[PDB]
Amino acid sequence: SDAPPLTLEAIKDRVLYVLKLYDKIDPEKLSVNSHFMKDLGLDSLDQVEIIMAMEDEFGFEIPDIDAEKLMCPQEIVDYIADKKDVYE
Amino acid sequence: AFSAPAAYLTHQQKVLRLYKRALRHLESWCVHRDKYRYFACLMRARFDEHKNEKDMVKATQLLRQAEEEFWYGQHPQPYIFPESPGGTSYERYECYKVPEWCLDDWHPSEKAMYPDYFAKREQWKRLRRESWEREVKQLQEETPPGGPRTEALPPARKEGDLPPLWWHIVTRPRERPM
Amino acid sequence: MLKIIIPTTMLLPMTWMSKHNMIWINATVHSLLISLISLSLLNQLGENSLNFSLTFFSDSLSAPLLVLTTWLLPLMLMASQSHLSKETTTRKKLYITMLILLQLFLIMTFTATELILFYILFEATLVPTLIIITRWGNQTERLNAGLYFLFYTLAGSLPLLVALVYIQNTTGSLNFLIIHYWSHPLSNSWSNIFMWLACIMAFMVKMPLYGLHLWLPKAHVEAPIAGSMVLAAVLLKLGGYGMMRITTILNPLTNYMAYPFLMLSMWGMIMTSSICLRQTDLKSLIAYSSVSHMALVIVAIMIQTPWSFMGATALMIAHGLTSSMLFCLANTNYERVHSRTMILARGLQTLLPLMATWWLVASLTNLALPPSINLIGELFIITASFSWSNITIILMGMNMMITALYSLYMLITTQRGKYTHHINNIKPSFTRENALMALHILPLLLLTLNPKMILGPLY
Amino acid sequence: PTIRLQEDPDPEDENLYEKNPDSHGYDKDPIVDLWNMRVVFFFGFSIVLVLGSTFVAYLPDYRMQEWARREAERLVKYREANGLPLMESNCFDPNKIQLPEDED
Amino acid sequence: NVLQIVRDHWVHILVPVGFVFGCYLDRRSDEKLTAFRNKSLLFKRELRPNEEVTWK
Amino acid sequence: KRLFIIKPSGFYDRRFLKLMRFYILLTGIPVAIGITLVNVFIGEAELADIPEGYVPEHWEYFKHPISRW
Ligand SMILES: CCCCCCCCCCCCCCCCCC(=O)OC[C@H](COP(=O)([O-])OCC(O)COP(=O)([O-])OC[C@@H](COC(=O)CCCCCCCCCCCCCCCCC)OC(=O)CCCCCCCCCCCCCCCCC)OC(=O)CCCCCCCCCCCCCCCCC
Ligand SMILES: CCCCCCCCCCCCCCCCC[C@@H](O)O[C@H](CO[C@H](O)CCCCCCCCCCCCCCC)COP(=O)(O)OCC[N+](C)(C)C
Ligand SMILES: CCCCCCCCCCCCCCCCC[C@@H](O)O[C@H](CO[C@H](O)CCCCCCCCCCCCCCC)COP(=O)(O)OCC[N+](C)(C)C
Ligand SMILES: CCCCCCCC/C=C\CCCCCCCC(=O)O[C@H](COC(=O)CCCCCCC/C=C/CCCCCCCC)COP(=O)(O)OCCN
Ligand SMILES: CCCCCCCCCCCC(=O)SCCNC(=O)CCNC(=O)[C@H](O)C(C)(C)COP(=O)(O)O
Repeated sequence: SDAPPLTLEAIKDRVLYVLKLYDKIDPEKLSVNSHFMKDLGLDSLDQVEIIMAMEDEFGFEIPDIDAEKLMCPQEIVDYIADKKDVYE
Repeated sequence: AFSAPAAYLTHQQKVLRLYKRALRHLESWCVHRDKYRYFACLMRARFDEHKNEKDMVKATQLLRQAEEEFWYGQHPQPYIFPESPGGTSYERYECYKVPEWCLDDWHPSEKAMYPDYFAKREQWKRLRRESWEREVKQLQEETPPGGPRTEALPPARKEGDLPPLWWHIVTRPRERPM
Repeated sequence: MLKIIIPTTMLLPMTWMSKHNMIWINATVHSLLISLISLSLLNQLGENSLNFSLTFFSDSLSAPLLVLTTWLLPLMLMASQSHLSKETTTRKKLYITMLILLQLFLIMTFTATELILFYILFEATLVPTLIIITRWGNQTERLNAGLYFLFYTLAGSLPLLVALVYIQNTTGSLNFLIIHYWSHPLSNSWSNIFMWLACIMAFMVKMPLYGLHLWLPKAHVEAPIAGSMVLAAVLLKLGGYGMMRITTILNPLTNYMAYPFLMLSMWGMIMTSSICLRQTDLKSLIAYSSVSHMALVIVAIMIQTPWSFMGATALMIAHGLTSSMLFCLANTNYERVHSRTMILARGLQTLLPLMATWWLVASLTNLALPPSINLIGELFIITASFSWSNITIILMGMNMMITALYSLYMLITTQRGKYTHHINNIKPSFTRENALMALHILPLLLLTLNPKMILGPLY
Repeated sequence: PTIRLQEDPDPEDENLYEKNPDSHGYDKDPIVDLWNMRVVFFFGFSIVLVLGSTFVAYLPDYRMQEWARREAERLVKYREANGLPLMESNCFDPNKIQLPEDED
Repeated sequence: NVLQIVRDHWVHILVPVGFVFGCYLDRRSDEKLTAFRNKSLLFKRELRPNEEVTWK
Repeated sequence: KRLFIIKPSGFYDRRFLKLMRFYILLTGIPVAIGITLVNVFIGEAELADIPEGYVPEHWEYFKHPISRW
């Protein structure tokens, strides 16, 4: 058959993995609720690059109107879970 | 897709969208990962060259010139994600999506199978019928007299209230319904 | 021939003496029995026709049309009873009476030996159709449609009456056998030219010919389902049958009197096929497709070759069955959503798979897929036209391409894509509708095994 | 009244499946509906289609095609057994035709 | 037991009786066109020792 | 893990198909068996010359027994 169904824990772990592979973010400092603009001191271009990295990670495109408001890892996890119908 | 659009795009939003489009088309041109990374850092540097401009007129002219450059140098066959509006699997599973109201027309012999599912569906229908009037009342309360100004909807604010106009958002068939 | 006519008349007191809840059952059962009885007329002698008496005769051209009418009546009854459920008993009986009277006039029209009786019955068919359209039509445009349908027909038919009485005065008879055996050439004169026109224009407008076809979209769209069924399946074929009967005495004038009609028919079949590509109403598309098919039939009749008449007969039968099926298919969706707009209800294959199969088969027969009888008739007509002139193939191929285009366009628009979200009253298909589609489609496919039954006398 | 006339409101169409989950779409009365379906199916699919198609398929050869083939076989055998042409360009005998005597 | 069902279903004989009457009238109409019976040059025949007509 | 599949009702189309097949077979299986029995046991006629002084019936000019009947 095809790939096993995706889970919330896997989504969050993969999001944190991608963010910890980013150089402008301290691995120790980073948290699921860590704000990008406020806590990590990032700008809009870094957020765009993070969104593109998430799209490359999960193999699907996020529209620009929705990606504008993903300012913490938890929001990205919620968006991915709701789009792919992941409930547990 | 999920967010209500605004009346217009700011200069900042247009700038970020142009940045993302240029990066994606450069990745389409630069197939390999290392070369793409090199030219993407070069693009980021050229993009940050005018990061702190204060004259809006010259910033707008720079944006127009950048858009012209992108259009002339875009990839005629850019990479598209399969489920994206241009992908090879964009609307592949639309024929498998059946609306939930079709389950009411099922024969009683069909509903003899799957009894618990239909009991829970009855529970959901009672919930919707008992919440609809409160949803309408809340929408009437929280709306300016000259009609709504945007496509945004308010959340629930009371103890046992549900967000107005939720049935057709919660009861989406699926992304892979079969 | 009385063994067919008398039971059809008996259908009237039988339905007027039935209980309020048994009229549909009784009428359907006895209409099917009458169709079974009428099926026995297909045994044809070859050399000459079956001359039952002085008043009636049967031909290899008349028999398939008679069988088609007798078979169409029960399908009309099955299609009607859904939208007439709220009607009173007396009005339902009156509707069934209209249908029975139309059947009786049609069966008598196709068997008359003499042209004045044929004219009388061929005009008598007008009244029941007009009453049906103007009384049980749904919209307010049914009155204008009925006026168009009546006056377009009569303006052509009255000169035919004058020409027929003049011809009987000059020759001494109008009996078709005497007409055929004592045929003499028509000279090249203005009097003969106008006699030709008076003998031709009524059947031209009944086909209808392009340029005289404006009544057909109105009447076929604004009529109830049974009215549209009988208009498309049978009443259009009266013109073709009349042309085949009447052109026997028109030679050798037809050699050049047919040029404007051939030009009009070819270019207008192109025009109507193109029109079908941009249509917002589902019934109008079917009506215009009927116009194109009848234009091809007009060309076949005008060119006066045995292959042309064979193809014309086959195309008449096939078009009648296919158009009736398509009208019923459109009516099912209209009953679901109470609107004729094509893009209102989309993606119906997701909700109704078997009806989608019926739609696919009807669309395939409309585009004349081999080896269906539709393509048999169309190919015979195209070959006859090619013999007439090699340049006709350009227009024939263009018409084939456009026909496939709008047929598949209708199928894709109505059945494919995603369903309309807000429409939530699409119930599963009833047994009656599926049975009606099956009873339309199965004779079409069964006629492929025995094509000679519908090829006509020239076979 | 700001109204033009006293009219009944347009009623909603009633689903036959609501009172009869297996209703065949023929009638409101379940018994009449069932018997309508039965008579339609029996007198259409059982009587007309199958039996009528069999009757048409086994129609006697009144069109004289087998007879024509046998006659053609006899004529061809007789004609090439004697060296005669298989067919004449003249359908009728020239000896019973009396053309006009002078053509100029 | 049959009285009421006859009274409510007698309508089912009208069409078969019409069919029989039509066949009978067709035979009567055939009976009026016997002017050339056994008189055509193609089908003229010598009667069998017991038959009276070639067709009826 | 198993999930519910939302589908339109297939009971009615399946019932219509069963009814149509049932009636068609009910009427056409006896016809097929009868045709087979007639063909096997009462074959087609064979061509023969018309005997002297004999006139055949109209149905005796056809060879299939069903067509003759
Ligand atoms: C279904 C529901 C869903 C929707 C349905 C939609 C459809 C609705 C249909 C509506 C109703 C339609 C009605 C139509 C009526 C048609 C009647 C008709 O006209 O019949 C004509 C015809 C009857 O001919 P006839 O004029 O009576 O012939 C008289 C002859 O003079 C003399 O003949 P004979 O002396 O040779 O006698 C032969 C005899 C006896 O023959 C034999 O027994 C010998 C056979 C060989 C056996 C050798 C092996 C066995 C013995 C040895 C082994 C045991 C001992 C050794 C042990 C050794 C151990 C090691 O049996 C037969 O006669 C043949 C069978 C006839 C059956 C006819 C059935 C027609 C039914 C009509 C209604 C159908 C309604 C539908 C339901 C039908 C029922 C399911 O029947 C056929 O045409 C049969 C066709 C055979 C075809 C052969 C293969 C041809 C293939 C060519 C194409 C190649 C490409 C692939 C194509 C594939 C296509 C499939
Ligand atoms: C929208 C669709 C409506 C239906 C369409 C119906 C089509 C009707 C057209 C009829 C076809 C032709 C009619 C007669 C054939 C030839 C006509 C004429 O033009 O030919 C010449 C005729 O010469 C002159 O042209 C005379 C006719 C001129 C007067 C007619 C007016 C035409 C103007 C167009 C008006 C539109 C008519 C349709 C109204 C709707 C031939 O020269 P000649 O060999 O010497 O005469 C042959 C006749 N003889 C033997 C008796 C001597
Ligand atoms: C839904 C599930 C589908 C899957 C199941 C499919 C099962 C198999 C389907 C495929 C069957 C293929 C059958 C192929 C034909 C075999 C039988 C065929 O050979 O018989 C034909 C017989 O066909 C019929 O003759 C013609 C059909 C007649 C149709 C009349 C329909 C009844 C009237 C209904 C109303 C019509 C209204 C419109 C009329 C104008 C041809 O006869 P012919 O080869 O010569 O006979 C030679 C021997 N004879 C002459 C002695 C008999
Ligand atoms: C709804 C649209 C349909 C329109 C169809 C209308 C066209 C009908 C055809 C013409 C109608 C009149 C035909 C007259 C009946 C024919 C009888 C006949 O042949 O008699 C002629 C008489 O011929 C005429 O009188 C015809 C003159 C025309 C009278 C009315 C003219 C009206 C317009 C005519 C042209 C339009 C017809 C075609 C148009 C089709 C529709 C656009 C010769 O008789 P005699 O006097 O004995 O001559 C030999 C001995 N000397
Ligand atoms: C592969 C082919 C593609 C090639 C096409 C060409 C690509 C374009 C080349 C050059 C583009 C430019 O210089 S474009 C000129 C850029 N200059 C400005 O935008 C001035 C004002 N800056 C702001 O408003 C914000 O700081 C903002 C920058 C939006 C960040 O916002 P955040 O920090 O709040 O995220």
